[PDB]
Amino acid sequence: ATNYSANQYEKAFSSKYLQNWSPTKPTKESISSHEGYTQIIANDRGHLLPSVPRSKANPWGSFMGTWQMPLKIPPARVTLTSRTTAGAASLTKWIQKNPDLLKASNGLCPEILGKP
Amino acid sequence: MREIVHLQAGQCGNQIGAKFWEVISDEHGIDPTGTYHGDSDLQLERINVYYNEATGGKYVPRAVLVDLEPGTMDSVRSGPFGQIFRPDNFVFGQSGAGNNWAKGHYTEGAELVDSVLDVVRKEAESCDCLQGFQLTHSLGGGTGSGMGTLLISKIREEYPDRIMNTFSVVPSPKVSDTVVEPYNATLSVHQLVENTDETYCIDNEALYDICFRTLKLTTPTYGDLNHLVSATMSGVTTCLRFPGQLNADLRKLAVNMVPFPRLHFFMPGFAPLTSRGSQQYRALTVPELTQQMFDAKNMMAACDPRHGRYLTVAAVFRGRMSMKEVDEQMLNVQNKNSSYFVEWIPNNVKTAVCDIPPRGLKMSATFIGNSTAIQELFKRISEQFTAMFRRKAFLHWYTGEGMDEMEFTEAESNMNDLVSEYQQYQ
Amino acid sequence: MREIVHLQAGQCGNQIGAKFWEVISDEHGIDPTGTYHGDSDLQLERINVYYNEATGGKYVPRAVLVDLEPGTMDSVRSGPFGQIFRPDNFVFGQSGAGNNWAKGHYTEGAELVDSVLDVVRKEAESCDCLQGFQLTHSLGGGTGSGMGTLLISKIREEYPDRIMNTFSVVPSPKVSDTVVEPYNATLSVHQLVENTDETYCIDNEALYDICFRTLKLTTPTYGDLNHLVSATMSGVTTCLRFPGQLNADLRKLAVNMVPFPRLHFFMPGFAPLTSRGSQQYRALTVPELTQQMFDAKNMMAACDPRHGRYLTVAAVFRGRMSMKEVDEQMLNVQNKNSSYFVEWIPNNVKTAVCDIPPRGLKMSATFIGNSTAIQELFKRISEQFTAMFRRKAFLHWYTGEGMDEMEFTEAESNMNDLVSEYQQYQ
Amino acid sequence: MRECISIHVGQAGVQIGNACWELYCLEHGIQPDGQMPDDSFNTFFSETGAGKHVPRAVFVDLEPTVIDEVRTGTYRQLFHPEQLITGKEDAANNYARGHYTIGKEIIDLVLDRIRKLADQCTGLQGFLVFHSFGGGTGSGFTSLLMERLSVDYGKKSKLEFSIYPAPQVSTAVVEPYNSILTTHTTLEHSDCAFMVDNEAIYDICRRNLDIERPTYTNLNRLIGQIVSSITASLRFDGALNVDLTEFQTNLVPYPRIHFPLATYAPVISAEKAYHEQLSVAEITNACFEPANQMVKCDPRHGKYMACCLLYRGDVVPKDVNAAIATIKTKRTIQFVDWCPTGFKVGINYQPPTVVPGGDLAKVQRAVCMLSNTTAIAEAWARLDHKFDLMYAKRAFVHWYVGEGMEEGEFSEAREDMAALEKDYEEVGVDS
Amino acid sequence: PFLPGTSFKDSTKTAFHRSQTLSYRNGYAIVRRPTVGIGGD
Amino acid sequence: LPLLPGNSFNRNVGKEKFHKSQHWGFCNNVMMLVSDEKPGIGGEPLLG
Ligand SMILES: Nc1nc2c(ncn2[C@@H]2O[C@H](COP(=O)(O)OP(=O)(O)OP(=O)(O)O)[C@@H](O)[C@H]2O)c(=O)[nH]1
Ligand SMILES: Nc1nc2c(ncn2[C@@H]2O[C@H](COP(=O)(O)OP(=O)(O)O)[C@@H](O)[C@H]2O)c(=O)[nH]1
Ligand SMILES: Nc1nc2c(ncn2[C@@H]2O[C@H](COP(=O)(O)OP(=O)(O)O)[C@@H](O)[C@H]2O)c(=O)[nH]1
Ligand SMILES: [Mg+2]
Repeated sequence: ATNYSANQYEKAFSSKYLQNWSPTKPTKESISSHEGYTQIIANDRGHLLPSVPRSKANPWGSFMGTWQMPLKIPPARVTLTSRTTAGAASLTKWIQKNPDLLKASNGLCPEILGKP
Repeated sequence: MREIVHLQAGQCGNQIGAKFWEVISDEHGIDPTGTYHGDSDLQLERINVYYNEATGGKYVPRAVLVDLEPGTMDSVRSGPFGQIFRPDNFVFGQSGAGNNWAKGHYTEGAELVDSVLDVVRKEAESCDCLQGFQLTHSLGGGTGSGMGTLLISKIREEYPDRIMNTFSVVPSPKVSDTVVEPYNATLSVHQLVENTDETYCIDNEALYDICFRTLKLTTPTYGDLNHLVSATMSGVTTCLRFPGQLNADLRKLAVNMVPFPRLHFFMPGFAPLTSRGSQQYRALTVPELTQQMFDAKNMMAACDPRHGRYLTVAAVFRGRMSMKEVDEQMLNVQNKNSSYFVEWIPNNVKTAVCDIPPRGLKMSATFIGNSTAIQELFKRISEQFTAMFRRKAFLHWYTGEGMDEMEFTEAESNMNDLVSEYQQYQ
Repeated sequence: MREIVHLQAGQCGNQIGAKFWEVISDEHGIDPTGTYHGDSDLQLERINVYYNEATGGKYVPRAVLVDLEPGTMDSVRSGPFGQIFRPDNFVFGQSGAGNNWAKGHYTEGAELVDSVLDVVRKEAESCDCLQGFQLTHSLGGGTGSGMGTLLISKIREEYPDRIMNTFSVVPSPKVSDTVVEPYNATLSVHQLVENTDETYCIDNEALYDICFRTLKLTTPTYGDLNHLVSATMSGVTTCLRFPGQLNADLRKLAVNMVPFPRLHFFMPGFAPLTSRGSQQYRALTVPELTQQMFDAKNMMAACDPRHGRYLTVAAVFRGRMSMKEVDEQMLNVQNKNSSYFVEWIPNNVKTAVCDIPPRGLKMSATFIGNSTAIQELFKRISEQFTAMFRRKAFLHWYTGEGMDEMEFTEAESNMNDLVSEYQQYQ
Repeated sequence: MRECISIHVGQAGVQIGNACWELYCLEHGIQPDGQMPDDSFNTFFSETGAGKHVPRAVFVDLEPTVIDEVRTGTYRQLFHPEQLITGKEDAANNYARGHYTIGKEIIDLVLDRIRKLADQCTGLQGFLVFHSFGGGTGSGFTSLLMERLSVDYGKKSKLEFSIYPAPQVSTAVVEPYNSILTTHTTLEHSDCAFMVDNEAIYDICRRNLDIERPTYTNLNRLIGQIVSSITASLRFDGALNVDLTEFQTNLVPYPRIHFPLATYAPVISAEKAYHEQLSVAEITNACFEPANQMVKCDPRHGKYMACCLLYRGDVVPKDVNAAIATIKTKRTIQFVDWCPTGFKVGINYQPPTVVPGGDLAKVQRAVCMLSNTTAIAEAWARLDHKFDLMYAKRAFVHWYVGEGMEEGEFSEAREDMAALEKDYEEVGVDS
Repeated sequence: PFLPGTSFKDSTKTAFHRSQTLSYRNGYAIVRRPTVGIGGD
Repeated sequence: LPLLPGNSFNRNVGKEKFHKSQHWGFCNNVMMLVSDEKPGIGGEPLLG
């Protein structure tokens, strides 16, 4: 679920160092310190209690298959440096048009950098 | 005169104890038969620390081996040095644990400790003045950490005024050999807080990283990992068996580190580990040996000392050399890192020297260090123990074995207070 | 006894460092295996400046090798003198910069600076009295200029009261290797003016002029180009390693050589460079050395000092050498050249003499020159930088790494302020 | 450890790869069985410990009749069996067939295999994709290939080698329809895309190599020599190295400008190679000659806006600088005003190798030029003309609409590169 | 001697293959001892 | 090679038949070594 840094051998256990060239799951750099025991929030079988807040996402996952991705996939390298104020607006609108691809488990996450 | 009774526990303890008894047999000159074939008289000066006397000049180790399954004891006996151990010292069981800490501590473990205490007491009463005990086990299992803390509890009542050292294999952040390893670790650390004199934390990340970054071995076997631990745990107690300029008993290394009874978790390290093909380039002098001690890459625990403050440091040396060349280096590391050494006490490095080096080597040292970076290991276990205990995951393997849920709330509340108490001394 | 730690960065920095360590080892009589095979005693009096001891009388260079692409790494290791470097000093990543200063300074070089700063600290704290650092790099690339300036800015913060020399290969006037070279060179000179004590400008076109006209070679490979600059580097610090009649180390020169902290851009030159045919027609004598030294052909940068004024002049002589002719000749050139020298500083020339000449050579000299004529190097790449920057071209490879567009405007505004203060000190 | 994954999509990509991998085996000393009779092969071959070498390339196509020659030919043992991906029915010179219907059942298996080669690699420089614009698989399935590869891999280099449609001669009717709609996908999902066309290589082989009738066998050898010249800096020791990331940065100044031209020099027969010397100056003016262009367009109408030179063999850096200083003084060669230093050079030591049955000669030195011009704007005014001239009456559009795409994409793809045509003159006008 | 003009050797070589003595294994940068030179020599 | 850390090699580079003897077991509800005559790993004798 959550990766934890070794804090001195973290360079030896990164993604590209372990030969994985796709984008990465995040790593927890800092650790919060608790205090006292923890309250119990679930049933014996694993059901959540009626009083605890519940997320509204899909309980199975957010993987998006071949036949479910958008037909016009936005690119992963987006720089609005030398473009006009209408062309860059069209590209960022094309980026914004499909929220399903951005928050998916695969999740092409563009990095919009610069100004037109 | 002063004898050390060795204890093993679990699969990890048996394979780390068979390697340790092989190394110090070669250090003292003992053949696999059990006789003596050595070179110098001074190896017979203090040989009763780890060996007994038998008829016909045979030396048997003073160790006990416990497990729930004889599968590891079959491999130990069939190994290279398995014929030296006493056949009565093996105490095995009929049913396994399953990395279930509840099984090893409550259900099956109650019927085996009364047989183990019958054997360790026979090895302890023979000594005229026993020095202390040792325990090598792992916290990721149901035998070494489940049943092994019953031996922690029961021996302490019988022998209160003795020093007890544990070489505990703490769970790893990224290996994760067991799904329920934060459940076993949290309950085992809660026992080790108030019922243990000294604790040495060993992590498998640091054992893999040392053997690749420094020793440059392509294929490290667990036998090689045990060799690094065995060289460390034999260099800690080297002053009891060889005479030097400034000796250090295990009690000496306990007085000058822990300032409070709740702070005894250490970070080991071994200095002269040099690369396989780079001994032509290295120069073997104690300033080069000192900077390899204090390097954060040489630590045997996955916790960076730079995130915290050095509380106290021990440095036991080995080899014939000069004294001001050692004391100057201890002064130099303190007066350059004023931000990593704690301010409310000076002089926080204890040094000692032994004369006889290890075989085939000139100089050696062993680093032991009390740091505030141990709170990082505990708070990483706490967040994994909390995240799995919120959703009642795997509780039917514990509640069905006869323990209340309040004990789970006790162990984290003891350990959260221990984390908070480490923080206020930083 | 005052050690200098060598730094190499980039493909060009490693190809210039390999020949530099070949000419020093030949000077001190160090064979490629690592031992010492010489005939004199003065070679081992001061050898710790660049070399560290090892077991069995082996000597290892005090150098680090940094490159994002390990392609040049393998060529250095497989060369004639590739087994003398320490195998742990090689620092390398997985992906290159690709002629991009943004990637080499912010994105690709950011996760390698921490790994190489460990090795820099290891070599620097092992010195009893560290004289300073020395860096070989080129502004032509992305890792020589990208993280080369990153290593400079971290070293200056860690060791402020030290000396640091940079031998930078600034871009060529006529034919440049990189299209994005004005972007890489303007953004690196701005990082150099506030963070460097002495800087030397080496031009490949000037090196082409030496091998074609002065030396009369037909096949000037990069090994022959790198031999000329390696002779200059050894000749600058010859008073540290070899005793002389008037000694002058790096701090001795730079005090006499830098009048204001923004005036540290020098131009080197080697005196005894003759062709094969011309050797039979020429006698080596002190006026011959000082005549070829001040010649604008011989100087190793693409700026003509006839168009400017000599601000300060340094000369370092070698060999068993007289003193009256040394003082007489560098006085006569000052009196004859009334206009090429500034008038508000009297006796612009600084003199140093070493006793031990290079092997096979009777006499030698080295020239260090500060002139107003070096500002035409800055003006040439500033107008090319502004020519590319107006049309907002080629910099979507720069602002796509997080860098803002205001960095280029402040880099040029610093650089136009730098050329404007060369003019009013002319 | 500087490894590149080759993608050969389409009949053109497979037939290019047959000559390309034949060249690589002789270059490193590999028999067709895959074994030996140095580790320079490590960028293309993976060492199986039994002594076998396996290429890190995939051969993907939609018809079985082009790859079944590979499975039975003389290189039947070198290639991995599972690296030759074969469909059932071809796209049949269609974009919508190769994009929406037939390209989607194989994109699972292709990205499965590419993931396995990416796991094997210890340092990845980029992907080389070979396709042709006028085909069906090269038009359709490659558009999905670049779009999916951007999702799986973020910023990895995507070098592309394309068979551009020739101006006057072509082998298809709906070829302009296929070639408009591939630009729109490849503007944003491709890093660099070299172009060659079959007509210009026909003129080179006719005039230079004294051979009247070439086939696809001896045009693929010329293309293989260009790919070998690019990669030779990664493989062999050189006095000045160039990586795949370098000329990606050095040839693309703007996000819509990623169309450089590839030319090779010298390329001569063995009878004339006896009689002509080949100096560095004599080979650096041949690539600048408009008659030796491998794309049918005259760069004298346009202006050079970036350049890249790759040298092989016995070459001296001093004579390189004298040659470039000479070509900068010609008034026929015109550069843009915002690029004063418009060159990038690379030097490698090993001379080019010769293959048996080849048409080229054994030459000590050669050059490969990657030049980016402005003269492509006439090559897209013509190609927009013939797309328009058959789109006015809405011909062949029932074939595209009926496979899964609506009519609006045709207006989108025409409008996008019409704005790009106004973009090329906007860059081309000097200040 | 060791001079720029004088230092030259005949290049009797045909193969210029480059070895890979620096690489990565698992997550670590390994420095292999050079068992061969340039071009399989 | 005097048993230094790192100066050791495996003994199982090409060995097969990695069996293991059941040296330890129960006989009449007491803990004993059931048989002294059991082979080491693959059938080899145990050091005499
Ligand atoms: N240079 C070169 N071009 C080729 C070669 N083979 C095919 N082509 C090009 O490919 C185009 C025709 O498309 P193909 O590649 O044959 O077919 P496809 O891409 O698989 O698409 P489909 O026809 O639907 O199967 C022609 O216009 C040629 O220019 C070749 O061997 N060399
Ligand atoms: N350092 C080291 N760790 C070991 C060795 N053998 C096992 N371990 C560790 O012990 C853990 C599993 O212990 P386990 O066999 O369940 O212990 P037991 O149940 O008490 O017998 C794993 O996480 C291993 O990392 C060894 O020889 N050396
Ligand atoms: N004098 C000299 N210059 C060199 C040498 N090697 C490369 N260069 C110069 O370095 C520039 C390119 O540097 P580059 O390799 O891209 O630097 P890097 O990418 O940071 O490693 C070119 O202009 C070359 O003229 C050499 O051996 N000697
Ligand atoms: Mg097809």
